[PDB]
Amino acid sequence: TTIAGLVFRDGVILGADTRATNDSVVADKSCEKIHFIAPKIYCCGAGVAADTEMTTRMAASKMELHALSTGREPRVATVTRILRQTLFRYQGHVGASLVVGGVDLNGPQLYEVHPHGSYSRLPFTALGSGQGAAVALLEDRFQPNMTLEAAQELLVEAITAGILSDLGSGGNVDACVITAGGAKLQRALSTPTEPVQRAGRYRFAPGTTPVLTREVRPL
Amino acid sequence: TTIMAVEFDGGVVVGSDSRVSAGTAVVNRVFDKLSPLHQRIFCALSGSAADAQAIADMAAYQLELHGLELEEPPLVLAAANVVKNISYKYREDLLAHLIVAGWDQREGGQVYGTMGGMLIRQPFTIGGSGSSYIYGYVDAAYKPGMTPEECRRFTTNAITLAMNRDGSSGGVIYLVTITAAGVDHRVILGDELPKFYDE
Amino acid sequence: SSIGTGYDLSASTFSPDGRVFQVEYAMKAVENSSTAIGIRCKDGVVFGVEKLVLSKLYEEGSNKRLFNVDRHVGMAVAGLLADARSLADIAREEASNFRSNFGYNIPLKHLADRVAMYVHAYTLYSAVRPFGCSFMLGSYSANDGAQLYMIDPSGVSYGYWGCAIGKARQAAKTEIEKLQMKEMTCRDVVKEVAKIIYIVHDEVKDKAFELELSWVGELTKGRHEIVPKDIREEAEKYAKESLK
Amino acid sequence: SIMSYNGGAVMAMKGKNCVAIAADRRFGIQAQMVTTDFQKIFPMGDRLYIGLAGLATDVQTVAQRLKFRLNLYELKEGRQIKPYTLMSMVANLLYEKRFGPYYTEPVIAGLDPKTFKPFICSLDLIGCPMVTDDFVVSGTCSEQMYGMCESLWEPNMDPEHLFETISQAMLNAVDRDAVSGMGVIVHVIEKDKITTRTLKARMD
Amino acid sequence: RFSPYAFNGGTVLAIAGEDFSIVASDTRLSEGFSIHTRDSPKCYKLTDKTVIGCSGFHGDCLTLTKIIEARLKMYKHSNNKAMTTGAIAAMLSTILYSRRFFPYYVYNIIGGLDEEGKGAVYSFDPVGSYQRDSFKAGGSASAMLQPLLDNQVGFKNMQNVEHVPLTLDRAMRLVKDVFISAAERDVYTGDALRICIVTKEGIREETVPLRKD
Amino acid sequence: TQNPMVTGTSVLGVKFDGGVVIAADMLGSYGSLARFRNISRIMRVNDSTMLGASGDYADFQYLKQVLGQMVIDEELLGDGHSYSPRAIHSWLTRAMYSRRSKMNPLWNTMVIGGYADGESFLGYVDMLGVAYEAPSLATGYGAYLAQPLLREVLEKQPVLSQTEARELVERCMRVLYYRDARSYNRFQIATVTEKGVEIEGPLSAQTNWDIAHMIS
Amino acid sequence: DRGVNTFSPEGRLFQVEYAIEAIKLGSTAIGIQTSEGVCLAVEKRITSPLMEPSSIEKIVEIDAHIGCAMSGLIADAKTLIDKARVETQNHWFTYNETMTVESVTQAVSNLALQFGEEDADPGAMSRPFGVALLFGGVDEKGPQLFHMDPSGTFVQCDARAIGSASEGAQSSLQEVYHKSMTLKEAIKSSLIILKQVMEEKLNATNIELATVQPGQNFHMFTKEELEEVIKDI
Amino acid sequence: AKRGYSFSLTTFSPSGKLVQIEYALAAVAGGAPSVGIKAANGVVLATEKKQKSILYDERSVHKVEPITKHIGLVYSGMGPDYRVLVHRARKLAQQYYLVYQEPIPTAQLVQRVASVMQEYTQSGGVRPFGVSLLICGWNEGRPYLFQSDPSGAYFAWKATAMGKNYVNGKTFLEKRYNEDLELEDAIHTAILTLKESFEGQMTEDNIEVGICNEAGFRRLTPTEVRDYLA
Amino acid sequence: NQYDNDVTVWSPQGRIHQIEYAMEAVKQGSATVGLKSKTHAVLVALKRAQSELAAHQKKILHVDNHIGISIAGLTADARLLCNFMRQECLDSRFVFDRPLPVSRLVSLIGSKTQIPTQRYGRRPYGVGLLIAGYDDMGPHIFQTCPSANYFDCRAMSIGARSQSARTYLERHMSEFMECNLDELVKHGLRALRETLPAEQDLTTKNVSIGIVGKDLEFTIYDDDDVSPFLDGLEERPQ
Ligand SMILES: [Cl-]
Ligand SMILES: [Cl-]
Ligand SMILES: [Cl-]
Ligand SMILES: [Cl-]
Ligand SMILES: [Cl-]
Ligand SMILES: [Cl-]
Ligand SMILES: [Cl-]
Ligand SMILES: [Cl-]
Ligand SMILES: [K+]
Ligand SMILES: [K+]
Ligand SMILES: [K+]
Ligand SMILES: [K+]
Repeated sequence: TTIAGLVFRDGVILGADTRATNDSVVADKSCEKIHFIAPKIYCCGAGVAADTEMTTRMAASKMELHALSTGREPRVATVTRILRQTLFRYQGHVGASLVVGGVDLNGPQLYEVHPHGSYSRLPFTALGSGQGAAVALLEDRFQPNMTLEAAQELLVEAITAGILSDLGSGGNVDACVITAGGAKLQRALSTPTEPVQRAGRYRFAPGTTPVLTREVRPL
Repeated sequence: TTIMAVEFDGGVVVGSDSRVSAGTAVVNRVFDKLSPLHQRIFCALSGSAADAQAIADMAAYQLELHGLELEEPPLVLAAANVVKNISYKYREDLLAHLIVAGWDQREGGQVYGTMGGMLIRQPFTIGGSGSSYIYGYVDAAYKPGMTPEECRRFTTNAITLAMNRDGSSGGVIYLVTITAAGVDHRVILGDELPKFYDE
Repeated sequence: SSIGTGYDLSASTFSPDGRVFQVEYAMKAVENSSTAIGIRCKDGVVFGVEKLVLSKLYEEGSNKRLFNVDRHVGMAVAGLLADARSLADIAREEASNFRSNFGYNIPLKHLADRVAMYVHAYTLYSAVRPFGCSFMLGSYSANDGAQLYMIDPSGVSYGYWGCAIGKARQAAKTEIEKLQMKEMTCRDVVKEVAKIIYIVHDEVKDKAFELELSWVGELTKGRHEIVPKDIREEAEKYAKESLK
Repeated sequence: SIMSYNGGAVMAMKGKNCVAIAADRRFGIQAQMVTTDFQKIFPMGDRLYIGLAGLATDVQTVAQRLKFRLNLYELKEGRQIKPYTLMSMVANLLYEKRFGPYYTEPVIAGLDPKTFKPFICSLDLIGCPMVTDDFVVSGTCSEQMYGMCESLWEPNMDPEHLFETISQAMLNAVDRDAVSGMGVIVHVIEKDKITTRTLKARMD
Repeated sequence: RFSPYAFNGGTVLAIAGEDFSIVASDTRLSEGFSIHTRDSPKCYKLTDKTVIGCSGFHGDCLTLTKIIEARLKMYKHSNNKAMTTGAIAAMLSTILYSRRFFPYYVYNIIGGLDEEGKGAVYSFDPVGSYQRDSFKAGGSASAMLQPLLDNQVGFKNMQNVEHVPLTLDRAMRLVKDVFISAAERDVYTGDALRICIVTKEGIREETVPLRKD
Repeated sequence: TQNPMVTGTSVLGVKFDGGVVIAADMLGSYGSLARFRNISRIMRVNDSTMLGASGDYADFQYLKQVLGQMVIDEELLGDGHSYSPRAIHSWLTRAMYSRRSKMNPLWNTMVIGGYADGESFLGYVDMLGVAYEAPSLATGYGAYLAQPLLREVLEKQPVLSQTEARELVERCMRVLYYRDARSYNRFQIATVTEKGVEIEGPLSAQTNWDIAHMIS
Repeated sequence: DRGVNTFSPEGRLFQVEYAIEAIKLGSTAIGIQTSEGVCLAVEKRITSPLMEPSSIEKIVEIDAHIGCAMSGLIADAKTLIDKARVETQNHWFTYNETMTVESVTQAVSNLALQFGEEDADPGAMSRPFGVALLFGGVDEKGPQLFHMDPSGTFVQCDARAIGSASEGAQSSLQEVYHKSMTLKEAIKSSLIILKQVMEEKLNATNIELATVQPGQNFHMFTKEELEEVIKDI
Repeated sequence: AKRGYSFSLTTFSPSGKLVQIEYALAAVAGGAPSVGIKAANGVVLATEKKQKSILYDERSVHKVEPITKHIGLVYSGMGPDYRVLVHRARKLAQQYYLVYQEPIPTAQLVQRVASVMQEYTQSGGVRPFGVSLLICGWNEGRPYLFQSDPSGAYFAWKATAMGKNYVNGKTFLEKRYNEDLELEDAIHTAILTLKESFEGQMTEDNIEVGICNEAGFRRLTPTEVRDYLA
Repeated sequence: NQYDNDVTVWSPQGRIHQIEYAMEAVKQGSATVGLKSKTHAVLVALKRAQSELAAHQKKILHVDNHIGISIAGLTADARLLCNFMRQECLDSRFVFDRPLPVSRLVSLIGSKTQIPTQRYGRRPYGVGLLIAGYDDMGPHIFQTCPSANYFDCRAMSIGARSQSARTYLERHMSEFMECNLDELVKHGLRALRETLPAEQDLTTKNVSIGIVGKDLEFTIYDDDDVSPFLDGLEERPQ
């Protein structure tokens, strides 16, 4: 899993791949690793898939509740702290490494949070199995106050780097752009690999399969 | 991690480095390990990142309440005790050394070491993995009654040397100065960093 | 002044005119007890209590109404002495908890604040009754100076230059108003404390009494302790001879 | 491995307005087989089925405890359960035992009540949902089942052809697994009817 | 890790007669290869009729003796009488077993008089299995004290000895001899030997010096 | 405590005529590293008893505040009763065994010196609950180095004057500095007497290194 | 309405004083401490000839050397009797000996005022026991007899009577007691006084008789043996 | 230190009537009027928000509250008790969503919220709620309107009124309300039913109104309320 | 009255009647006298019999080697407080190895007896005790009540007709400090004698004495062990 966060002038951008691996075999070629928390806050999940999913949904639920009682647009700083304390309680047994980014009254913010409960605030980061590749690109080609379009392209490049270089990373690259005006989630932003094509047709004429028993219930 | 705290007449100086590392890989080359417990109280973070941040938050919380109940800025001694108490209650469960330094009206600028759940006050303290390589340096480079600027040189120097020796220490140096007037926060970039024998 | 039958049995029940009578009846218990006094001087705080001798068979020093809550803090009580001792134990544990958590001697104001919360907690429920006593807290340091606080059955705490609780709290306060305590040394104050106790004391209704006296100032190095037999008897002679 | 103790293979496929679900019929302990007619696919209502592969006890336990929660849902709610809702119900059930999990990886296959739409999914042993538009596999011969499904599956299959494809995918993948077999049971689910078939599988 | 136990040595011996009971022990307290103190007798007065001897882990011995002391008071306030030698022996068994899964590393021997005035000796293991016997040794040098007592007191392995009843004089010398022999061989035995004699008159203590190396 | 962090080495004790004297170096070691070379390992309980402690320093400081509070609590009552040197020793034995039995021990070895009713007291307390009394005491490496010296002098002369006890202790601190790798040349001397507890400032034992030239 | 732990202006607990009144409805029981043994006697109070004779057990065995006579609410008594039997065997297990008659009575007296509403367990007592007990036995202090009531107060007795006709039997024992009485006269006296204070005539199946003497253990008298002591009316 | 009462404060009278519930029903019947109308393509909820003084900030507190994206609430009776039911209903809506990953059916929320109201009619040391709730919602492409009361009982409505003049408000709706209304028409007849029991002149500050449709639930802005007040 | 059913209800006068009703239980019990010298502390109590066939009730109870008590009031409340005193003395010897100072034990009674007077459903202890002890501060005579309040006293008497004993001790309170042990007990007996009516006097069956001091541990004399104290008696005058 390769996930990255980028901070630019008008807001933040988050990226993820779409590959979920069971054992050393690929189970899902199209899974959503960018998670809804608040209308303007999203989180990228790497680690134990079930843990990332449930921890994320928990946060999102709490954040909605918070917004309802508050009556105000939720803070990303709030989301980060909620996550830390929950994750700290479990002493790293909840395998969730997350990249959380959002826009506030306080501006655009990017946080990374680790399953043990540590957090750090920074302009750019990458987590997961392919983090090395993604950090390399950001370290190489990151300037502050990048235009959205340059930021979009760099993030894609950073995540693409992980897809090809890492075995536990593959599929399409998903990006989520968060600006004060809006948050645009772009699934399948870029797809490096498309193999639909098959050369053989493995079809079977009915009756090829030997059946001992038949029973039909009409509805 | 290399953390340092030095005591002078007007107040204190607290120093840190910028790196957190997971084994041989660095996960954050720009991390501020200087956390404020209160307006005039700061602590320096070492050990497990999660554990250190968790203690820092609770200490700031309890001291915030302590301050309100007394309606006075907390004593640094008080600040140091809460950190010592949390560290000691869970010595086996929590892996962290926090250096707490700050200023109060009653006793001025003070430096406390809480490593292992003990309480000691020192003219200056060092902590972290990097501290091992500078024990000699600090013993020879220390003079009583150094001015704020002399103190800043001292902590910066020591940490610079530790950073170069230590694999677990690197990045830029974060510095704060606590005085009756306020908090001065400054960062030293690699180009600004002091030079010594490298080879 | 009082409501019968229904609105005065429980502390969880308000009276129609917005009063909690269970607290007010607990306030009556202290009003019946003998007078306790305490004033703030230039360099400390002095306490004084009239201790009515119920029987000459009791020891001289029994039924102590002056307590050591902390090495620097002293307590002067008036009311149901059973409750007074439990509140002395609560105050002792609170001063002990502060040192265990923060590492230094508890500020008197905070100690008064903390114990007052415990007293107030017993005024809200039907499950428990309010404390039937009022008490004073005094301390001295070089930093905070001389401080004096008093807590009543409701849970109210205020700072004082001069304070009195018990039978003749009014007869005592008017005698305290005469003193220039802001300028007086605590050695001089003891003499004046002793005489106000003697004036307040009713010799024709109450049989006899003993005088309890306490220190907490610069002369005692910030430690709360008892006024010695030598200084007390000088103040007692001063009290008897200026009574004319 | 703990999953390897009892074995088993569960597979689901998708087609033109229809879904298919199949499992092996073996119940065996490590070295030997005990039963030829063991049940692994359980109906969670008309037109919605769950297949469970893994430890035979947890296969039976989860099926029973899910039915417990399903019936209460179908009684409190005035409706029959939607496939997405069942997936989330199994996910919650399995995740509740996060640090002491049931050793079974379930497979939901069924058509949506009212809206006809086909739905297939598989889950973790700790309840992580996986939704696909083609196929989902679970068991000891995951790799064998993946190799067949990737080569055999086509986008729009009629009930006649879907049965043949899902069978051949199960037949040959099972014949390469030592802990799965003793017959294969296939359920073909349509709006009009449900077709249940046991196949002439290898009995070795 | 951390070990909750330490071996402190010490050997305790008890012999029963017609109207007397003897409890004897060395005064050596040690740990590893060093000696903690040369003045540590293992004999302890419980009542005017009963004496206890504890050996093994001294931390357990100190806590256990204090528990018995408290339980002796608890009994006499509730029953209006002193706890008998047999009753203390029956009580010690239950206290030792209450720690079956975290035992006292302790070797207890009780010496006193029964309700008929006759000498009684009770021997215990660390867990609480006990019985009455004429003589028993417990501790680091118990294997050195036993065989000589089996031969002399029990008259074992002998053909035409007339079986003379045990006297206090003979038992006292027997107690001294076996401990002198044990101090020569066992490194944990030495310094001084304290003998506690339980009779109808009460408890009398006697001290004989031993090897101090 | 499962694993001690900052530790203190041997603590000495020997009773003279009219009191007891205790010595302990001002070192807190982190493993082999000499971390703090100016920290007090001795405390004054009250006016009758004193305490020096080996092992984990954080556990010593915890016991320092608990004992400190107990004396404060007792002084508040002012009933003419105070904790005797034996009572502190008895409490400490019960405290250490209780923590030991819970498998969460206070990693400490204690020497308790005291003077009450014209009698001198010297008590040993282990982290497992081992407690006894002796004319001379030495913990850790002192038990192997300093204790043999103390016993040999006390065999030839059981009763010592305060001066004789002081110079014997200084002789022992010299041996400890030579032979213990976890020791330092900065130590304190505490003394109980009819006047009370007196802890003296930073002291250094006189060292001779002339045997460095006796290798040729 | 008041609580169970409420003091009277007199200075007594209401529930206790009312529990004493519950005894005044129970059948009469008499115990006599002789220098050579202790005898216990009680009336069964038969309501119908259909009821089984040996069914009513108002004198029971607690230990081999201890007997207990009960009066008042029988249901409350057998809860206290079982606790007394548990105590004797708990003490036997721990100390390898038989308990004293005083210690057994003291153990039961510890359950006396252990009742209440608030600040109590879910299974805690709501009220006192409406029972008066006579513990009669032989220990190493000779033959002993003890009396206990709901207040918890227990005391030794040379001869005591409790029940409906308590005062009538107490005065009859008062003038017919010597501290040198024989066991033959002891059973005789208890039988003579029993018929005087009863509404029904003395039959062999109508009453229970028990003896605890230094030699033999606690003995429940058989119908044939009762006819030998009723022969001397 | 405290420990609560373990006995019911609501008991059966000789008549067979739980008096405290009917007494709680008197609290809502005396509260500010509220009206809800189900209108084919949506639901409307309106209430009297007359604070009876110009000092109050009309924008600070709200009576028409959102529970989730698709469900809203209005009340008649006591404000403090209503707040507790809102917070409880918001949690129940999230508890359902976390388990099923589907917006909670309105009927299922009301059942869960009414069950909470039932507890306070039987549990120890507590009085029942003095509030009647009006719950609107949109699920399965259908509008829903429900009423929950102090009893714990729940009713499904096409249109209803509660609070002051609830008897006159209902009879008005019996004549005025017709099935197959448009949502914008429903706001009118909601304000009209509210005008029947008002007393004073209506401003956008004096009343509060929320709407629920296929796009979800939202409270109408003061500017939107003014446009309907003509 | 309605302010007298619970301890948690204050009277309009500023009193608690349930504490005062519990104080009535002490007065109904038989009289007991406690007094001390500079070296000894003596308890003298009057045993009572409900009938002549029944034996006399226990008045003096053991607590520890240095502390003893005499009871007045409810038996079960007396035994409950006695067991608490014993437990506190045992805990002190288990931890510190030294006997618990009398002053501190009575303070623990004051703390414990206070708890039930302030909680609803609970009740005050229906017993008053006279505590005789010996420690570092010498002999002590202490008095406890249903109200948690306690007193340090030179001499005291509680129970039925204890006023007569109280007046006797008040006249001879200056005598006690230099008194010989045999003379001290006779003073305690002569005070207890005043409580009894004119027809009856102190007998070997109704007198219980407890002594603790510098010489010996706490000891209870009852029957045959009591007669040496009664013999050598100045006759009952009026
Ligand atoms: Cl992929
Ligand atoms: Cl340093
Ligand atoms: Cl460190
Ligand atoms: Cl035990
Ligand atoms: Cl223990
Ligand atoms: Cl009775
Ligand atoms: Cl209740
Ligand atoms: Cl009495
Ligand atoms: K969370
Ligand atoms: K001062
Ligand atoms: K009573
Ligand atoms: K009244």
